[PDB]
Amino acid sequence: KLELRLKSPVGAEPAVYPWPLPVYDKHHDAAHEIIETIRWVCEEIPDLKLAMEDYDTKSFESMQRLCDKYNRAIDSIHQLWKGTTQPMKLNTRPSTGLLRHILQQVYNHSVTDPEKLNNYEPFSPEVYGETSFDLVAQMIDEIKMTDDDLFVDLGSGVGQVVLQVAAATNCKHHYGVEKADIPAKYAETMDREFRKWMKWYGKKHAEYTLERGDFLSEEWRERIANTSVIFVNNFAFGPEVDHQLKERFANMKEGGRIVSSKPFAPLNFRINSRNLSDIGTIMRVVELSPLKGSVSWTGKPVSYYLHTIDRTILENYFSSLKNP
Ligand SMILES: Nc1ncnc2c1c(Br)cn2[C@@H]1O[C@H](CSCC[C@H](N)C(=O)O)[C@@H](O)[C@H]1O
Repeated sequence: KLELRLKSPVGAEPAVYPWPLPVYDKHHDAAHEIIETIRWVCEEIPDLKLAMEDYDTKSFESMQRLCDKYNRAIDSIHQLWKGTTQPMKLNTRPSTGLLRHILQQVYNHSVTDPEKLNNYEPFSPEVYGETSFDLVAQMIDEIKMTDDDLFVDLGSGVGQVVLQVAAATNCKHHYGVEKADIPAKYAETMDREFRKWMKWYGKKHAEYTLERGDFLSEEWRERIANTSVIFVNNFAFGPEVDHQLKERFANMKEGGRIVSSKPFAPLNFRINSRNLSDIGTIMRVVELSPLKGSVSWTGKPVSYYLHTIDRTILENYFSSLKNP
């Protein structure tokens, strides 16, 4: 059995690839994953980049040559580290660039038949759609979580939002919960592959768990109440599900935040006597800045919304009713 092997820069088990190298979709294949993996390890380690500084992706010999060259360079670096040279700092977070490649790699090794994710009932709250790496990167940059925070993706799909946030932030725990069998099944493999690849690159992530469950269940009422940052792609959920979610958000703590693809209260909410029980009485809503040149299917640019629990809105309304 012909095989390509890439040694780990930190001495984990080598990544092994069968030949012929498989294709993942029209734009991704294992041959270019190998090449980009070498490239990224070269970014992690300058001396390796230096040692690397005629790739026919369809020729075995030629790809084996690339692999052996990387593998020989990894051995020499490992020897440098037994000398006076300081070994790669371990347990750091991956850069944004590396993380994107890791998630791509993890997805392609896990989501073995992507078409199966489109076998949901259409026009139902089970409609599946993936939030892009770039949006999640923006949210990470703009929300700024600390180790006091708990992060939950409600309806986590195959789990890639949770993996990215877990790789990038120091929340005490990250959760995803997903109800449908197909994506939750894939989420099990995403999880294993993410832990494997992260050890392989020698990078740390914060604690996370991917769960099969229904986030409208009784168990999930208290969990939502105690969550400080909720991510929820509720674009296709519909009004009954969003209403139920509103009822659960009303128990969140001051300063709790929800990032969503459809707003849970209007942006122009003015508290008055008719709307006293509406969820807009206890939260600020703002529209996150669109990322430059990102059109949605509607033609307008992709739109996400940040909600912050803030009951001073309601307290101020009540004091107002005492003072003309
Ligand atoms: N009550 C529930 N309990 C659990 N999951 C649920 C629901 C409901 Br209603 C819908 N969903 C799940 O929400 C996911 C929305 S796509 C966003 C994926 C990822 N977050 C992304 O943003 O890329 C889809 O897998 C539905 O099964």
